[PDB]
Amino acid sequence: SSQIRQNYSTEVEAAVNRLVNLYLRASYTYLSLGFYFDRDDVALEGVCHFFCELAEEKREGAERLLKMQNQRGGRALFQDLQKPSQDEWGTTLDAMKAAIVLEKSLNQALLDLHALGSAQADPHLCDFLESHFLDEEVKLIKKMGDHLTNIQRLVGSQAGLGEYLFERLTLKH
Amino acid sequence: SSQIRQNYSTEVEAAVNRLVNLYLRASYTYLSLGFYFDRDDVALEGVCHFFCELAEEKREGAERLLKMQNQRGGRALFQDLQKPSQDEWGTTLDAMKAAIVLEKSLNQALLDLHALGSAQADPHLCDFLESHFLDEEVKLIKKMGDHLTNIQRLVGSQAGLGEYLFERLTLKH
Amino acid sequence: SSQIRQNYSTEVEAAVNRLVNLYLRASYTYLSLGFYFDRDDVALEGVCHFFCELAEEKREGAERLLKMQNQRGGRALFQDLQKPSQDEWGTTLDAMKAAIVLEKSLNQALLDLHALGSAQADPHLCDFLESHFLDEEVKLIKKMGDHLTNIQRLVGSQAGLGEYLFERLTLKH
Amino acid sequence: SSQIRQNYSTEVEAAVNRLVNLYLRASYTYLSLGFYFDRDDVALEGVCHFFCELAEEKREGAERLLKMQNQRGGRALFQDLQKPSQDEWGTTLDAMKAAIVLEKSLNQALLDLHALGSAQADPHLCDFLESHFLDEEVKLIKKMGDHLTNIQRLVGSQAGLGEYLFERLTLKH
Ligand SMILES: [Ru+3]
Ligand SMILES: [Ru+3]
Ligand SMILES: [Ru+3]
Ligand SMILES: [Ru+3]
Ligand SMILES: [Ru+3]
Ligand SMILES: [Ru+3]
Ligand SMILES: [Ru+3]
Ligand SMILES: [Ru+3]
Repeated sequence: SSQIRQNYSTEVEAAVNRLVNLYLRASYTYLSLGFYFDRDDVALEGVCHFFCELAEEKREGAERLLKMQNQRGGRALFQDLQKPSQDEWGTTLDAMKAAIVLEKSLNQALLDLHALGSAQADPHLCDFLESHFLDEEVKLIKKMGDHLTNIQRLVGSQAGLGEYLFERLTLKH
Repeated sequence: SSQIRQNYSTEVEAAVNRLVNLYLRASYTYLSLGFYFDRDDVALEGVCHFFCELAEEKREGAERLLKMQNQRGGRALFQDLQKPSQDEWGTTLDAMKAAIVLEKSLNQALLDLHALGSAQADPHLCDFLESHFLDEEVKLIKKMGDHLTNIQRLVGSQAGLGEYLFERLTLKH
Repeated sequence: SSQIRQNYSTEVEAAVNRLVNLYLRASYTYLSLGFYFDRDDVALEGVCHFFCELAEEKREGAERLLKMQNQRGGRALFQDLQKPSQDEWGTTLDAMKAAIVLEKSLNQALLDLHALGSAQADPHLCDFLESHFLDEEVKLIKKMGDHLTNIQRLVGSQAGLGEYLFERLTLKH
Repeated sequence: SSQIRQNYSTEVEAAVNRLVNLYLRASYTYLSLGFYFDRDDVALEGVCHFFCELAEEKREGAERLLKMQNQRGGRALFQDLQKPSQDEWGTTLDAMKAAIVLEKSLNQALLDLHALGSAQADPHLCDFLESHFLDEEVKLIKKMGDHLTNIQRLVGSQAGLGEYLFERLTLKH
């Protein structure tokens, strides 16, 4: 049993474990997106790299949450990771829309956990989120939004040409 | 239209645009102070540098607010910048008092925006202010207060001599 | 009161103060252009950089004018900076046309001030403009004209694709 | 006889020779000022350095005028250099006032020669002055004005103390 736990509610402990599951689930989704874009019949290497990097970032997010859970004297509890929502992710546009949907859901979970910690007078939890997660997520969402706009600009008339150019000229490869 | 905006009230968006205007206005005030101290009949180069550096800091403050406004999916709206309150700024003492008055007003605007964001459950906004503005302003005000005290100590009997020495021995030039 | 002023008419002094206001106003316009292009639903980073750099150049222009005003024994007088003419700037093409319109107006103001200084037999003023402003403005206008031509070439049939390519392949990002 | 002279009036040639004499005369004045401040009963080394450096600058000015006179095919003609106006230069304040009087007279001579060259359609002469003399003189006069203001600020009550501090804290030594 913990000899350190202090000001760390059971409600926050449980919500941290759920947020871990949401981050790991997001990582898994991004692994599936990344490998889809590496298929021989899709073959958009910059898209593949973008999602593979997100998979790693989301995993790191989960690991930071787990580290904090132990630092506070909470107990990590793991659940199943549900498989991603799709087996094939459509076009780069479809994929980036799906990514923004996912990130908005993670952001709302962060916000919901921050509200819980504020209500429970848990300022360490609030600070931990503010310092490692909230701004990182806002910056990520802004980048995805920027990408989506450029993707959309490029569909117009000649969607294949637009998809190739976005991958070649915007995404790292 | 934004595809990213999330938990970002119209009230905060508008108050961020007003704070931008307040920061730019402060920058403009400091440009006028700086150039006043560069006049041939004033000629206090360290005072000139101190205000010119503040002009740049306030501009940077505004640009960081604008960047954040876009990161959140808000829309920057610019108003007129009102000319500074004075055309001539008196002595170094008068000027540093005017500077502290200005900074207190900016600080109160920061505090008012932080209170708004807390009431709207906007922790990213609160964190953004805490991390980039609130402490920076407290440190600045403390430095201006320190300066004012040393300026005041030096008036006593021989105000011209005191004004020269402060500029030469405290301010960078 | 100045002990240095020599061959520096009240007419030139006033026109220098107006040119300062025109340069600051141009800087402000360029700040608004820059931030428009950073919006999530516009997202043209090279365009954003181009205008942000112009904002800084115009500010520097104003500061050089103010420095000269003091060097000559004139007195800087600041007015309101009027907000930019538009809140949203349309396409890259619309924006670069607006930029060239702005620059032509600044150029005409430079030319008008040079004519004034020639009529007043103020060769230092004339030289100051020739050496720091007139050629810089001609080079800038030529660059904007070059850009506009390439933008225009690229609209043809597929305006979104053209806008993306210009930003990616011409503008620094 | 010159085989090169072109667009170089006898009037400009003569006025260039007079300006040489005015610059050398200014150099001589500054030599006398410099050595006055090196006297054992004056002993203000930073003041001595400031004037000794001006002596050298004025000499260099004359040499540049003479070089140009030959470049244009004119003939240098030298007159007597009149001794400086005073044998003893009073206080630093008296000296800096005398310096500004001298520089204003040189500036007016530059301006008068520029007006002559403009009337004679001698753009090389005009450019030569604009590029090597007019701005250099404006910057110098502004520096002397700045100094005079700081000197004046420091007299107030305790003129000896003010004179020492100016020399120690403003002037290079
Ligand atoms: Ru790959
Ligand atoms: Ru991959
Ligand atoms: Ru200065
Ligand atoms: Ru300054
Ligand atoms: Ru940008
Ligand atoms: Ru920008
Ligand atoms: Ru010496
Ligand atoms: Ru000397």
